[PDB]
Amino acid sequence: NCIEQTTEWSACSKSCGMGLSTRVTNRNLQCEMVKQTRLCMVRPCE
Amino acid sequence: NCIEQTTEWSACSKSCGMGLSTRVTNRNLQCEMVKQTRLCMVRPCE
Ligand SMILES: [Cl-]
Ligand SMILES: [Cl-]
Ligand SMILES: [Cl-]
Ligand SMILES: [Cl-]
Ligand SMILES: [Cl-]
Ligand SMILES: [Cl-]
Ligand code: NA
Ligand code: NA
Ligand code: NA
Repeated sequence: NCIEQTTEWSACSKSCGMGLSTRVTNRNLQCEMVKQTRLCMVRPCE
Repeated sequence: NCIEQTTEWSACSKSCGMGLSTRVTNRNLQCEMVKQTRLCMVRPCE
């Protein structure tokens, strides 16, 4: 069967500049785990 | 010297189910080309 699984969006992968925030989810018709990523920036690098 | 460049979102990497669509952009403080990715679904699979 299918049991829903979605993680929280991660902290930004980099402490300065552009990094990624990542989660995983099976919220799709095949109920398979996939990754999602979004750009993030905590602060600019000096 | 920075010339803005953002490509078109690509066709979905898979013909059914969850695939990925990608583009590249330098819209960031370093003016560096970075990839962006998004889940896509053309149609459900069998
Ligand atoms: Cl569930
Ligand atoms: Cl979250
Ligand atoms: Cl993004
Ligand atoms: Cl586009
Ligand atoms: Cl996505
Ligand atoms: Cl599907
Ligand atoms: Na749940
Ligand atoms: Na959850
Ligand atoms: Na992404």
